[PDB]
Amino acid sequence: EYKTVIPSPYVKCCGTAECKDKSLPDYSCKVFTGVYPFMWGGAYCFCDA
Amino acid sequence: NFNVYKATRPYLAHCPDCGEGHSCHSPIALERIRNEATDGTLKIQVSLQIGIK
Amino acid sequence: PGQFGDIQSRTPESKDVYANTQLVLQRPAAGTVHVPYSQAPSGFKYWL
Amino acid sequence: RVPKARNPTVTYGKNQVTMLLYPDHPTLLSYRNMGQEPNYHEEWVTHKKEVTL
Amino acid sequence: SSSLVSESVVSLAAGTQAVLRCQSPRMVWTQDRLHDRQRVVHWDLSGGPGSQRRRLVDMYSAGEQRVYEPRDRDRLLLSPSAFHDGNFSLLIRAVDRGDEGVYTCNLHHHYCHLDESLAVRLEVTEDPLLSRAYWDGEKEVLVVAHGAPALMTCINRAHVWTDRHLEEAQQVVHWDRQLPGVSHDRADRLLDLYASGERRAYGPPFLRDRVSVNTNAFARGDFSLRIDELERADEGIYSCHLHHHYCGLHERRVFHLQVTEPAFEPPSA
Amino acid sequence: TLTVGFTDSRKISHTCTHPFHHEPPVIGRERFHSRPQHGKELPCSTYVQSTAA
Amino acid sequence: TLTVGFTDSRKISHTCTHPFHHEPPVIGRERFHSRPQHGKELPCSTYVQSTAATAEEIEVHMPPDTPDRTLMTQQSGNVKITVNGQTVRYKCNCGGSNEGLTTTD
Ligand SMILES: *[C@@H]1O[C@H](CO)[C@@H](O)[C@H](O)[C@H]1NC(C)=O
Repeated sequence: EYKTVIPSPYVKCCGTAECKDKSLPDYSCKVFTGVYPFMWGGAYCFCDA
Repeated sequence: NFNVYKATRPYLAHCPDCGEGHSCHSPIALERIRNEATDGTLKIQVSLQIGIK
Repeated sequence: PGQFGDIQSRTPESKDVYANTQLVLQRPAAGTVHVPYSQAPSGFKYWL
Repeated sequence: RVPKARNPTVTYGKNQVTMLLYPDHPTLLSYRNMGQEPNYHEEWVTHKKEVTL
Repeated sequence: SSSLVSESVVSLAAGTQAVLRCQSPRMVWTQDRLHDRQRVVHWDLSGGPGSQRRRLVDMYSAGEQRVYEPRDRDRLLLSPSAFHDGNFSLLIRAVDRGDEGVYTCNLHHHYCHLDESLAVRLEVTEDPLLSRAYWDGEKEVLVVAHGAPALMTCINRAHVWTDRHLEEAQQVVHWDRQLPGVSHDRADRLLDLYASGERRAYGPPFLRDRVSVNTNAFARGDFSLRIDELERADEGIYSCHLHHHYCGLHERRVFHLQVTEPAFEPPSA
Repeated sequence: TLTVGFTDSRKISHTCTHPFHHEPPVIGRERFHSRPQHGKELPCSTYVQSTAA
Repeated sequence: TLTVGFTDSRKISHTCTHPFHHEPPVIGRERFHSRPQHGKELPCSTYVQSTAATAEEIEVHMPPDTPDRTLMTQQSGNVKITVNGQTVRYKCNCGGSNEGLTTTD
């Protein structure tokens, strides 16, 4: 049986994140723009887009 | 005496149903569930912790 | 992917391993912090 | 809300496809042409089947 | 009867893309009904300007009060059904000398993000004949004999705080256009933005192709319209209307869109 | 079925039943069971908690 | 599908559910229900209740930030920052210290 290790997502608020090329099996990285994440008290990031 | 929880808290999360259909932020949002034991024992990673006061 | 042998190791304690499990990440939903992913289910667990 | 579904695996061939498909609950499948006839078919599926088209 | 938020005139050049700004942190909401009906009561204790405030007790809507001091448990009590009639009064079973100071009753609604508070100063005497309740001009002051109970009244019977349907379901943002020379009320509906996410556009294809709002508009509380390839039919008086009929929020922003002044424009207000 | 029930002031559990073939309909083309996290958005019809009808 | 529930000390019950297709794997050659008093003995895999377990590890590290808007009231056109005995970072775009991290009011 395999195990899908997914760590905590890197939310870069007011900036653009960059993927680092590692040597891991089925290593997958993707930067999604325009995220507006919500926590208990509203948006976690100060910037809107 | 099994004091392996010196740096712990409950780690509240966002469950897709708190009851009543729609989703909520719950203390018991289960994050991982493994069932590879062939005798049907479900092993559930729950967001909170037990036992330690 | 999705077939018997998607993950192969040489010995029960081999630290390196070969894997072809077809991980494809999708764009997360509006205002929710989570990592949605699409995955071919375990070839071993369904194979049985 | 409604679920999405797991994108399936595809194997190819000369003038044909073979689609290996993975469900989790009873799900639907449909296929058609784009010509003067639709030549329509559809199918309920429940287990890890592969189909040829 | 809608309150104005802010008024501006916007002049931009023909051939450019218009951005009609409409932003509000108080219109933020998401598709889910995640604890929308959540209010909180909390009583705070202070002792003048040169001491640090301490939260004493809090309580969620439809829930039970939480006390922070183990001695004060079963001693500081709110009515468990406080939220049904808006009777948020606090009954303290027995007062002592250490309880002297100003107590503030705070109501907060997390959906409208409203907070309302009033203060009452409690002073504990030893003689019962000095005990009185008076209004000093801006807050109630309660003089209480030692060991007697004190009912500090905090009553706010506004519809947002009482236990009633309390489900919105229909906040709507309207984008309106008042054409040059054309009077108001017979204005063409341009955009309807429903809290559920649905938008409704009206008019011929020449108008519908150019009017859009970002898909997370109400999620971020930013309803700015981006209109590509500005035509003369876009000039006019635009109005963004946020309507929360339940919370009594009815606000609009009005925009006089003129086409002139490419880089020389004075941004009004 | 459908069974309603309550307990008396004089500690008597009243329970009234009725036949009612309850099958909530599908939405889209996937016979699912509960709301997942990831999923599309399709229009359905619900009730509300209001009384002023 | 699966559900966990518990009731607070403020006596509020909470149920988080999850769509999961629990299906028992078959053992042997009889799709039985509950094991009888008279059985044949077949090996199988279960969980044991060992507390101090070796080599199954999770990474414990620091939390992210805790945003909240309820801790801000209007002190006659001002922003009062109640902290409730913690550390909070504020941010805006008006006059004064438009960003910064305070510790008390
Ligand atoms: C508020 O509740 C208390 C009991 O908790 C009661 O004594 C009091 O009369 C109530 N207030 C009013 C205005 O009835």
